[PDB]
Amino acid sequence: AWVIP
Amino acid sequence: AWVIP
Amino acid sequence: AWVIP
Amino acid sequence: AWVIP
Amino acid sequence: DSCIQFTRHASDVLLNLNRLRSRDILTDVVIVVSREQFRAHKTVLMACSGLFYSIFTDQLKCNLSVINLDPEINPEGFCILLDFMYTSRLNLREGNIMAVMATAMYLQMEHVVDTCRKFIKASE
Amino acid sequence: DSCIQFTRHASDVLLNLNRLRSRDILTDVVIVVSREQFRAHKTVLMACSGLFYSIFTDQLKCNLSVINLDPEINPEGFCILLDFMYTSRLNLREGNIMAVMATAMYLQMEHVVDTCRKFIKASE
Repeated sequence: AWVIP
Repeated sequence: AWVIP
Repeated sequence: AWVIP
Repeated sequence: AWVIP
Repeated sequence: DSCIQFTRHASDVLLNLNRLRSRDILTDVVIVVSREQFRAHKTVLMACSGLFYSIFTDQLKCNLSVINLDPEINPEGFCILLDFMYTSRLNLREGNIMAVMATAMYLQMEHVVDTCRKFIKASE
Repeated sequence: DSCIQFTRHASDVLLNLNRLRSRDILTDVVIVVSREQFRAHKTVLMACSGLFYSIFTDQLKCNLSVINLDPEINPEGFCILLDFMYTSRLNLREGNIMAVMATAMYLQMEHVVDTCRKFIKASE
């Protein structure tokens, strides 16, 4: 996997 | 990715 | 390194 | 540990 | 550019965040899963889960100190995923894979859903 | 035991924490260094620095939203160390090593002090 915007 | 720690 | 107690 | 990224 | 990197930094940070959670230091949210409570840090939850990222970027939900999850969510499934968030290790077993997968789908943790699908397909 | 590990987990968590800092999401402290302000997350500071760990485990200082550092501290030195806390990369150069080392000694980040001493001794 999870990558934040 | 997935590995054996 | 830094490791918390 | 320290390495070249 | 001229940067050097401390290899163990990110894992040391994660281990220290888990020690803070374990000692209840600066935890700022209680996650309730079918009457069981789990204390955590909102920033760590946001950094691991698409669902928690959407909850804590909401202008109203960001202020809540208690978040209730769907009561059909398995607390052992949640606990396995919370332990993964704080340590990088996923205790995935034959007896919990279906619950872990359903919980990871709910929490929007695609990398966990992906490994669950691979382990299920290898068994079939 | 039967755990699997997601290799990139800790670095993905760190990258996401840095994106939260960059977007000013859930930052809960302002560090003031000779009239310059740096927003951050207390949990990340505690997880990297012995000084911040001692400040935010204090029953009174844990409640402060503003922490002033000694005005002789170099803000570029502090910024390099804050960037290291959030990314694992230390922008160590000939022009900043003395300031970075003094700041790391103050922040109680022994691994950074150690690499600074090694780079200085290699130059002498």
